[PDB]
Amino acid sequence: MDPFLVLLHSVSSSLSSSELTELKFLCLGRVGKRKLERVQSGLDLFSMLLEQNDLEPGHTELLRELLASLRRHDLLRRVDDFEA
Amino acid sequence: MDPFLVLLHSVSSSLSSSELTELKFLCLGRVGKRKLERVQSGLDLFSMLLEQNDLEPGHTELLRELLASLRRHDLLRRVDDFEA
Amino acid sequence: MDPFLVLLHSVSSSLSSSELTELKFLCLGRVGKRKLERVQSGLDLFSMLLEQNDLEPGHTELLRELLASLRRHDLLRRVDDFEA
Amino acid sequence: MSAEVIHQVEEALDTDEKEMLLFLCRDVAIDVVPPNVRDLLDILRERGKLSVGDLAELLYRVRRFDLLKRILKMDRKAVETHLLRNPHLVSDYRVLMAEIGEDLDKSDVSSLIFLMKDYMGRGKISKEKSFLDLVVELEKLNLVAPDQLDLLEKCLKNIHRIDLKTKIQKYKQSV
Amino acid sequence: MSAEVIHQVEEALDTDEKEMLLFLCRDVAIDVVPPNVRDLLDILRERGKLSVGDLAELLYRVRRFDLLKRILKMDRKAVETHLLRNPHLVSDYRVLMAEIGEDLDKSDVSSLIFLMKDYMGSKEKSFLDLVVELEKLNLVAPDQLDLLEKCLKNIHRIDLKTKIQKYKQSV
Amino acid sequence: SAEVIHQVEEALDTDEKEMLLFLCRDVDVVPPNVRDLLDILRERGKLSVGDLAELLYRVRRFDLLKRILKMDRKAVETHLLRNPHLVSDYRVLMAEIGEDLDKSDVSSLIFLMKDYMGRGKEKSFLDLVVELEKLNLVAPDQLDLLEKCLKNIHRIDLKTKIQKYKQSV
Amino acid sequence: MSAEVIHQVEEALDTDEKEMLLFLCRDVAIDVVPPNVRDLLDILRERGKLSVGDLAELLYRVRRFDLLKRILKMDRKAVETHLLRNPHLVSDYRVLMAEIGEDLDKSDVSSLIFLMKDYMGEKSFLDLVVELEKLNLVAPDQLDLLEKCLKNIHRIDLKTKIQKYKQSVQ
Amino acid sequence: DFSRNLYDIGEQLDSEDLASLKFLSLDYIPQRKQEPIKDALMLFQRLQEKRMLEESNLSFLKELLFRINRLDLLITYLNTRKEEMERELQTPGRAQISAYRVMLYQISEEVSRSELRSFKGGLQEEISKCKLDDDMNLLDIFIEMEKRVILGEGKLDILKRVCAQINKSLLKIINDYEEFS
Amino acid sequence: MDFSRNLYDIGEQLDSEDLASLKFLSLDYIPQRKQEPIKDALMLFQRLQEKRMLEESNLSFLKELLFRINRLDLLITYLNTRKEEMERELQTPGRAQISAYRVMLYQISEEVSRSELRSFKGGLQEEISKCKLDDDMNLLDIFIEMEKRVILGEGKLDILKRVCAQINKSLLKIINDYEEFS
Amino acid sequence: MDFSRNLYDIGEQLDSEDLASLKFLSLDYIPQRKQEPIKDALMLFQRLQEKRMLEESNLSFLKELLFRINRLDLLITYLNTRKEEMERELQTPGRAQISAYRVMLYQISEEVSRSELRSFKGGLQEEISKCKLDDDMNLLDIFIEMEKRVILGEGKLDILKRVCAQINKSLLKIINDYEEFS
Repeated sequence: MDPFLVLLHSVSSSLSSSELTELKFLCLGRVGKRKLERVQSGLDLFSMLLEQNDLEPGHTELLRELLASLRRHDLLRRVDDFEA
Repeated sequence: MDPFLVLLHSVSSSLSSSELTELKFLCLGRVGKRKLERVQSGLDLFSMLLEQNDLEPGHTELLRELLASLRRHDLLRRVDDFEA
Repeated sequence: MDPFLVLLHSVSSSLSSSELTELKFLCLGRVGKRKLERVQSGLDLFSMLLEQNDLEPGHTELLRELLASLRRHDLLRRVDDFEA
Repeated sequence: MSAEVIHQVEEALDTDEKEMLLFLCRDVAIDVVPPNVRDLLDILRERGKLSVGDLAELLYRVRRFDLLKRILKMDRKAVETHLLRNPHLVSDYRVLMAEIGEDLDKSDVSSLIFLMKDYMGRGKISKEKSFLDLVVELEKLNLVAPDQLDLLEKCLKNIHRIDLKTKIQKYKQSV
Repeated sequence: MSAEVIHQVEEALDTDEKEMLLFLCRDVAIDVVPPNVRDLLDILRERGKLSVGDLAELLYRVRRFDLLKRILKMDRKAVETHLLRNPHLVSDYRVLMAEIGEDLDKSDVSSLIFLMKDYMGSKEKSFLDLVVELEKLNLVAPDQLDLLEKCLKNIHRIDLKTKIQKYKQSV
Repeated sequence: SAEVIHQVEEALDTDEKEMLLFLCRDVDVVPPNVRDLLDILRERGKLSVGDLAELLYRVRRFDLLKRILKMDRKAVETHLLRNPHLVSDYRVLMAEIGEDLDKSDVSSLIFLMKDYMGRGKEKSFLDLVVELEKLNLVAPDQLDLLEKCLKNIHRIDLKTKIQKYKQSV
Repeated sequence: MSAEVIHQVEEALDTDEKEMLLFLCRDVAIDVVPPNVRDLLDILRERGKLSVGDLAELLYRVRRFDLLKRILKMDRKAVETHLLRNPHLVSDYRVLMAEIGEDLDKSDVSSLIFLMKDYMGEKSFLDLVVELEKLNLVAPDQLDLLEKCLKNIHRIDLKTKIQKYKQSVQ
Repeated sequence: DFSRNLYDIGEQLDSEDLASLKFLSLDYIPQRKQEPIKDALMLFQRLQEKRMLEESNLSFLKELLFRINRLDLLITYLNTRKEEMERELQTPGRAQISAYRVMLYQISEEVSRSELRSFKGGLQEEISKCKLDDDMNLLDIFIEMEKRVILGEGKLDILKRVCAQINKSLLKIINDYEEFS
Repeated sequence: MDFSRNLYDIGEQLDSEDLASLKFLSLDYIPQRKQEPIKDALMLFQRLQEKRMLEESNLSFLKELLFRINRLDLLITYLNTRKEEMERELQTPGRAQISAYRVMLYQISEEVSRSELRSFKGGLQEEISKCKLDDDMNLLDIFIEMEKRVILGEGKLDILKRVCAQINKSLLKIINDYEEFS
Repeated sequence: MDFSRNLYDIGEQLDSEDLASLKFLSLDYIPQRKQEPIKDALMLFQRLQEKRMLEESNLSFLKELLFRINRLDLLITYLNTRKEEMERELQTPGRAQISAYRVMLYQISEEVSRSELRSFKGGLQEEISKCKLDDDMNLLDIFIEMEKRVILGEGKLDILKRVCAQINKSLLKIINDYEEFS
């Protein structure tokens, strides 16, 4: 939904380039190499993930564990507060 | 969120610049010079080594041998704890 | 070869700043000043020397000859055991 | 079923996946070559070779599972069962070629076309290409075939990509 | 050995290869200038010059081997032996020109036309059209190849000059 | 004021001529030449400078209105209120809609409408309204099929225009 | 000389070549205007104006030396010498017009059409020239309306050609 | 003496300026007639057709050239100054172009490439993926939004919210336009 | 002797940056609409050939252009002209087909480093505010953009001096040397 | 098929600095315009193949290039040539396809330190006049720029001698050796 999209955009807008390539490597298996080659922003990678419907408001645990692996507890807390 | 991928990420996150340079020199036999020119973090080197199939989750003797030279017992402990 | 590279790393790991400067002064004849300018470790010098083919896995007499100027018989015995 | 769903599917695909779909559909419609996706879908609908199951299988192969629920109101389980209980619309050789082409970036297609510059032309590869176009060009020259893959395997091994060689070995062992 | 394989041949070939086929068949149809490929093939069939061997040779020149394996059910070695024994229809001059035009990219044809503007009068103008225009003015002929060789040598492309000299040494 | 018809028709365009023919379709074989309309209107007595001015204002060629008829937009607009019955407003609405679709939109429309239409081909939007009238499904009162087909190609402002016209009358 | 030669010549030409030849033969076709180039050739043959030298002249004026060598067994030098000795059927004004029209671009000719539409009441330069001649604005003796128009479009090169022709004829 | 001046003006407008003028002339030129336009001369002739641009009346062209912020052509050929143009445009009765197009064009100017990608990445629900194409200009996105009656004169909510999500500066322009209106 | 061959050899020695500089220097004699599709020196040479400014008999413009971008190698390798001859020819008044304004702007563009470039771009916001803040804009493009909005002109040089004085001082010397002519 | 594999594997073992050195060493056989898009050894190999100087049976130029930049492991591993075998071939006249001027310039380039580079820039700044004051440019770019302005010509070496003598002495030794060769 629109709140989900704006939340995704907000969380993507606050990622560093080092964290960006870290996330790009972290999702090597799910997405092919060619698609990851042309990714320049976190929002684009999020849309690519959503294309396979593994990431969605009905099941967002993957994003939770991704943020946990990123060691960014603030973003995880914001995501948890989103549905509340 | 593959366990092998997250373990490789955690291992690469704890390296330093001098250790990375030493690792780059050590793996000069397999990886070419031009490819090794552009690496900046151990994550890229691990991803590149994943292509030659010498470093795979099934057999991780190469990682143990590489970490033995660096004399980092904590990372070797993490590696052997991952298998169990 | 892998044993040759690991031996070279091991022997380069025990060098010091004064030893590095002495080795650079001794080896200044082989290569230009620019090639010997930004070298900061013995490992970099060994990587540089591997280009000119003067240091090869088949014959390592130049390595022991260079190390003899440093009066480090332990490294000489280590390389002798390696080539055995 | 109708043309409305075909139009909706056509307008929901970017230019990248259109080429993938065209390459995937070459085996089914080999009499003529369609320029765009709309013409190809219209031809298969008119010939009667296109149905709900065929579109579901194509969307499963192109890895766009969301459109299956959004348009066809189906999940991955339904298309998986349909593939299990029905003959394949596309030969496994085509999907293997697509899977290989998915993992090759722009920095490796240049190496491939440089290595295989002798067999094919030089002015044809000057324009920006992708691995699918190179496969098409090789198939025109009768170098790569569903039952003949030694040359491609050797070429992939020469660029030091062992995993794709293992994938080719797995496919050949399957057949 | 029927009249429908011609339609399949027309359908399979794209316009990019159809232009090369038209250029290759230009010399034999010295009095007719068909706009399409289907009518040219029909003219060849009616004249009687077109045959199974002729069609196989023509499709082999365009480098479309899948059509030989599919429609004519012939291999490359069989058609090569046929060419070696049965004298060819299209001259070596035309196939040499096609080979030369294949390797010239878009950035070099513009330089060539700029150089040769003094002899005649990123728009898509392929080398085949330029060589046809030069043939119109009676400058490039299987007897006279000095101009093309000199122009190719003057734009830093020497392997094509080697190809031209090899062709000259052949005759 | 009699031979100026040739001057008027010689300054028009092919698509402009097609739009003019579609507008005059309300009033048999379609005459490509306007002289048949000239004779028919002169026999009817309907032909007038005002009618030609109204037609030119409809087809949006004000330069010819000033050059030939020596009148501005204000004069023809005022004369319109006298009796705006030369062309039905349905035709005007159809022409206005047809002036707002590019090649891609008309291609999508013809592809969608080919579902239950026989394979007659390159044509414009104004060349399909005539086909639908031949099938007699776009009536001046009901346009449900047209609106349904138009909503699918994601053009909602024209749907609102249809709704406004329908509610106006 | 014979019907089959001219038939082959008409068959081997191109539509642009046919249109250029039809324009170039406007001066001699003042009495009758053949819509088709074959009709024009037949009219020339019936009046005796279609000779070997004349046919060589027309073929040389359209730059088709391949047909000259393949049919008439003549080269450029022979037909040039014949032109030097024998009188020219078509005035060089038409040759100049054709040469100017062969070099202008489609965008350039569109801009020229836009500029010159004020005087007059898709279209190639030859069409513009013949339509202007129908309106009697440009003639083989007056060329200011063409020289100034060409200078206005920043193509000053062809002004040199026009002035060279004007000086040469006088 | 007049057509030559128009040709000179039309010989110094590149593709970007042509697209900007084409967008600015959407109300007075229907969409169908806009596609064949490929140069300034065609647009000038088409505007001449609708009798709103003649030798005697040059106001529309003057303000159109002033809107895209190209005063060089105003001062050189048309022989006018910026101050008098501003004074004329200050009068509410001499503005042929509505404030909607001006506001959208200013928003288009203020957005860079990264912000353009940000816009393209936050509206997948509205516009189809095929219509995005990852290379369309911002004006094309705006006209596509206008087609689906998503962004009207009275409907500025979605533009405002995507602005607030992307950039604060564009909100200033939007709200000052609203305050003026 | 082949004029076309010499022109092609001259054009083969110029990269993209020199091509952009050549395009900017000759902006007066070719309008911007014709200047959009120029991607290599051959098209520019043809465009100059159209306007009777470059031909076999008259080479007085190509030599000046190659001299202004300091490509003195081509002036002697192909056109067979020494530096002193060109300097003497340009010294004589009436033979300078390019106004001093363009060459002055080009010299200011050449005499600015990357840090000075970014400082100039940052300081330009005082008057023209900001159109778009992408750093990819070269100094020549920025100069053209400022010239479009009559911010900077032949008689209007106050903005350039004001911005330049905040960065360097030799630019003021160049501007004063140019002003000495008036 | 073997030759293409050998060329690709050789090109896979060349970094950016070696690519720049190879590009500089072959300015004579590659025009300036065609050299800008080159970003890897493969494009350079293709360009050399086009000129018909690197063929399956003609490998002399590749050996010379790999020997000039002092990379002998590649020579012994793939082309199977030792140092002495190549040295004897290069010693005899007539087989050297690289001008002694270019190799002398490269040898001077190798033996210059960073502080010496800064002093080198400072010494001859009187002519360039602060156009290349940025310190991120290596010596090869400076040499190319000096070649553009006909300062450092084949027969014009006074500037180089003066600057090198002002900076150091070994550079003058190399220059004198090159002069003695001629």
